[PDB]
Amino acid sequence: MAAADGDDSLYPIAVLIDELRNEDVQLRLNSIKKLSTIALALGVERTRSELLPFLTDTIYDEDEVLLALAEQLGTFTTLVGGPEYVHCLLPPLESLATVEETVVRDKAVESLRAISHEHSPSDLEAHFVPLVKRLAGGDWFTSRTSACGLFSVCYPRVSSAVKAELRQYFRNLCSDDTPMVRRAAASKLGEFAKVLELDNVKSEIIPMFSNLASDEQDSVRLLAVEACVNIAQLLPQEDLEALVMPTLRQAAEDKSWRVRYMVADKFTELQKAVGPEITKTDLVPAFQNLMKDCEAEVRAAASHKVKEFCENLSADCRENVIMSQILPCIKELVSDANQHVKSALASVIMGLSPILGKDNTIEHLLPLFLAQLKDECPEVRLNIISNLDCVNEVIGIRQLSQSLLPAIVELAEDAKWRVRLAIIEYMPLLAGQLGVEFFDEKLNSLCMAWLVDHVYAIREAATSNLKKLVEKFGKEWAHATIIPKVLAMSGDPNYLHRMTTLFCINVLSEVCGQDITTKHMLPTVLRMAGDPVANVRFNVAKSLQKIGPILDNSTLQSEVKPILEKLTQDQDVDVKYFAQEALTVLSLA
Amino acid sequence: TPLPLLKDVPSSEQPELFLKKLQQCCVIFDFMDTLSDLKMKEYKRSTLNELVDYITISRGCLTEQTYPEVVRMVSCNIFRTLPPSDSNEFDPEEDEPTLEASWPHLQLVYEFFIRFLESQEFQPSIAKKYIDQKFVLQLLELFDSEDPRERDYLKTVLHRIYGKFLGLRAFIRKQINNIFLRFVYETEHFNGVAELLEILGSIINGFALPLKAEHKQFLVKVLIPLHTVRSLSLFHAQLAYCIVQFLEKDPSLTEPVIRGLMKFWPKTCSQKEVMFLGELEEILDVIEPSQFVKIQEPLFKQIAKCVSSPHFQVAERALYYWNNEYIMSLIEENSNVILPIMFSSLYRISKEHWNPAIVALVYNVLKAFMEMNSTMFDELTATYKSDRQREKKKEKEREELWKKLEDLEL
Amino acid sequence: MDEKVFTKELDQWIEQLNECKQLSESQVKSLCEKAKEILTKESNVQEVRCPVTVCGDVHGQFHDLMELFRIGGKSPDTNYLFMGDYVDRGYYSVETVTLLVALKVRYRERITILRGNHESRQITQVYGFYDECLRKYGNANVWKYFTDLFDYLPLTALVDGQIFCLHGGLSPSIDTLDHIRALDRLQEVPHEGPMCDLLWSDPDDRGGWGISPRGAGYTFGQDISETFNHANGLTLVSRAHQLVMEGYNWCHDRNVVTIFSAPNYCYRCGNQAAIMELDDTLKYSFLQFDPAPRRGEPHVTRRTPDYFL
Ligand SMILES: [Mn+2]
Ligand SMILES: [Mn+2]
Repeated sequence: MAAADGDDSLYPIAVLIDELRNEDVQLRLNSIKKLSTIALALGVERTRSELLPFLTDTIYDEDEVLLALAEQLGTFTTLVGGPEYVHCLLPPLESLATVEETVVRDKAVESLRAISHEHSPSDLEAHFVPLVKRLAGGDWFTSRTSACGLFSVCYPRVSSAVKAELRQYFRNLCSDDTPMVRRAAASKLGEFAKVLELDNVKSEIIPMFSNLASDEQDSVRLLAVEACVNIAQLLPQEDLEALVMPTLRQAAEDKSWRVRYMVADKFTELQKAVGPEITKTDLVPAFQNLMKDCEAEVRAAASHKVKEFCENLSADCRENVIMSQILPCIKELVSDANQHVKSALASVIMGLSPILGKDNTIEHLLPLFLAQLKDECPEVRLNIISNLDCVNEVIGIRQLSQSLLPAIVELAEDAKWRVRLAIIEYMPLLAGQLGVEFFDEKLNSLCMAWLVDHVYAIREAATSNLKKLVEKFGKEWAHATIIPKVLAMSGDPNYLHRMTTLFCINVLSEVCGQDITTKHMLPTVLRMAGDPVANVRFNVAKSLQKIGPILDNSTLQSEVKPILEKLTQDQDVDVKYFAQEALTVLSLA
Repeated sequence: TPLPLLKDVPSSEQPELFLKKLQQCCVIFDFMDTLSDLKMKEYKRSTLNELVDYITISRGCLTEQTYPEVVRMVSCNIFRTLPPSDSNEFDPEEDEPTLEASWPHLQLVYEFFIRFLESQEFQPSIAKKYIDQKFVLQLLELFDSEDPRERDYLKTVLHRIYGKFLGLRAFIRKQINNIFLRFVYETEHFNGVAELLEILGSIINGFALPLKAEHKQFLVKVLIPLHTVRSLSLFHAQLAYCIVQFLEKDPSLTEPVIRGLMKFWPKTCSQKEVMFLGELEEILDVIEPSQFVKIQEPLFKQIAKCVSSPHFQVAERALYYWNNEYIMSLIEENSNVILPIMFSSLYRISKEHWNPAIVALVYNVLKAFMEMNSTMFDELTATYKSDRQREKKKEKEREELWKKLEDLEL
Repeated sequence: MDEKVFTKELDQWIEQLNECKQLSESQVKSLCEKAKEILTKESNVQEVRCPVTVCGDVHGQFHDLMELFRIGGKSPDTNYLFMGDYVDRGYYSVETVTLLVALKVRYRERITILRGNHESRQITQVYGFYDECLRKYGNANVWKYFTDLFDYLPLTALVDGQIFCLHGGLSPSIDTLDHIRALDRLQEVPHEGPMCDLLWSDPDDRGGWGISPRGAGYTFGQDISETFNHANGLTLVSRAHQLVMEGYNWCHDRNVVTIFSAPNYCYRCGNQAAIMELDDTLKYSFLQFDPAPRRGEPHVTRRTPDYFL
């Protein structure tokens, strides 16, 4: 039997409950994962009055089905009756918020934060808020560390009478005896302070934050200084010097390297969120100290922020600050012992070129760029080559050819192939800016030599570089310089270098034009169609398919069709497949 | 300040020279730089050799005025923030640990400390003012040291503090609980878990007959969830020792222990599963019959799944249970309850397992279930495929059911 | 018509696997079935014709295999010949072995995958490949499919009648290549005998047959290597199975060469990897390479506990 319209069904619920709390772990886990089709087959009435009280009282089994059920009930607002009945989901989830396993209570607090907005202020102050009080007052740490994440989702939509209750409750959660929940409180410090009124973020959030920032365990001090960014985003620049700054000054020169690393990693975030004048007064010596730190991780984190910090200084003093206080520490950092520090500094150092000025980067920055170019570590070398376009824009192209071009030509054949790849990827800019005469005399040899590199990735990069050089200089220059050597590679006794000819023809038919690709490149492919290696043969088929749309139909029918037909009758299967596919795509068979 | 030896000075200037020597030993040298201040490191090393051995025998040199100086000395030497580790995992049989390099001094300082608490003239009522809660908090923080020699010395030092000062015992245990809970449920990054478990193994060994509810909560809520972490191969023996000792003191606690080991049974780590089987053999070796029967049904369902696992290591470790005579005897007493749990599993692995060694072991286990409690075996092989039709029709019933549930939602 | 649509299916599978995205259980099952169909027609001594790139152990280091393809070239443009040890110890054994099997099925004559000591049920179960399949698939079906397919992998390979490629080393129960061709490899690797020794033996400075510290296989000296070479008409024995800090290592007076294609083995050893390119006329080239630059480190999340299944 069926219903008139009501979701209510005569479906036996026994055969449904005979799988949720029955069978092995996998079957009941799948039933809980699918606990939504059964809620639709039962109906809103029967789901609220016959399946939810079920799940409320069945404290059973391992944490996997518990996690699945929490995630499922996170989306059960409509299946129980809408915003009117969501309060029936709060009991089961509450039990899931006290579970020992972290993932279960985390999914539970996620589901609670999701359905928190589905309540009205009456339902919040009548069902959710008491649930928060119950969870944050439990005997075990799991309930408290899970309840620490319920304050921000129900604080703004409740009355002005439970505000002090919840505030002092969160304060009690901060002054907890176990560090486990103290860590979560320090984490949610900022998240709860952003939803608080200004009259409360400076009278009760600031003392709590300072207390957490001077705790016995650095493990919570690091989260305190992390939430400092969100906290200082609320107080005006007049109160900071009295409320946020005293904790920051001691956190900068703290005994533990972890909170110092957190200070250095969020240094520019603080710089922007707290103000520019005070950074001129306070944060510049702090940066000088962090870049001269005894720990190496802190030095690396500080060097990573050099560029974005220096370009975010005040506009008037910047030229004096970076030259008289920041640049000496940078000169010290290039000769560091730790390779991570040097690499992180080289990854951002060239960004200081437009801030300093052409003469300043020539006199003060170019020797350091050179030194990092001749560095022994490959990562710092790659990072310093990465940002060469910035330097080339600041200084002159002629000046770059005078100072840094020999180093680039040397790194063109570096031991590690990714440095060579960086040089190849910077080749088109250098060619376009230096001109075809200088390129043909100097840099053409490197671009043609990369085509027979041992690493295949370098050969692919050179293949693409050929097309880019054509896009820079012209298909006429391509026919004059590039095409002869590319076709000469067709006689290499190594099939790996022989397929590079086909790859070059493929990438060059897009830019050389129908005439050039018909009179110079097509004969080479059609001759290579009889190569002994099957790889070269199916690559000939693929290359013909690639270059097809560039020739006129007479050439496809007169010279390409017989070659593809003869390749379809080869002994290898892959060459036959590719020749037949080329015939089909080119619309020839 | 070049000071002479205590054997080259009279007895009147002996305590003030002893104190002055500890003041000099409060100077820390840089051992990461191998060539820096070579001669003065040798001076401090020799001076530390004078300080040790001197404090060993009853001699009255441990006056109250020396208590704060020796505490400040060892506090300046060992207390520090540990540097970051370039690794996130550790392999005992392959990966190698990073040493501290200041050991040529730290060892002597640690040796000085462990002998100062072990001194015959040591007075705890006076020393408790300086070995306070803030001191041990840093001391337990030092347990994350990557140097195993330092972890062994901190093991003995913490054991000595726990044994001498009874007023700190509650704080020590609570801090170890805090360390273990963070290690399990937050970040798994602690090198001193095995040493702390050895300390707790001695502490649990020295518990009272009226077992406090605090220690029962410690066993259920902390020791059992410690079985879940991946680095269980670094302290499985110590954790098993703590569990067995808890059951040797209170056999009634074997119910929450068993349920916990199967609530956290390894499903994606086979080596961890073999360790659980090895630990469970120890629990079953120190089990009582009245406590065995209380969990014999879900337990033997787990071993029924373990003997039926396609992993040859887990199958071997679970089938080797039938070689231990005591746990055999418990099977012989309750065969009519656990033989139907095992029967379908053994008969399936008598046909589907890939390892010929495993299919030979299950044959031997089946021969045991035939020699003992035959009627159970005969009326189970008679009701074999009859029950197999029952489970097969139950499966297709669930499948067509779920097909109809998906038909209704459409 | 079905062959073309399965070609599209295989190309889609390869494209998906090329970004460390595993296949479905049914996809893996069908791939393993047709891989069995292909490999059953291959001899224990697999006749491979040059040119080809010989690679050593990979050991589930998927991104390092991507780096290997960056070095030696992409298939099917570059012919490859792997010598076992695709799974275990690495973090992505499933993706690696699935990509290699899919490339073998799609390109039959382009690559040839051999059997290593880690393509056994026992070793995959002890070193964690079975556990990896358990995490990535939820059951032991995929592990069963792959271990059943492993029985079909050829034992050795013969490049141009001169290069003898195999995972382990020589065996005292083996004299000629016909003895290897006569074996029945369609079984789990035994604990001793010719099949077990060919996948577990190691070269050594110790002259004559010795006792292998691994437990299985033997240790052979240079005299045994040159005797086998002069008896079988081979100029070099290519092998893997052993770690090499240089990436490749000559031994027994250029009679044996070990090739290890797993850079920074187990992410700890800090070793270089290498591959051996053999041109159209057997001109050896050794390409060494470092581990691939791993991606950025995202915020570490709370991993799922091991009792979740
Ligand atoms: Mn091997
Ligand atoms: Mn290996």
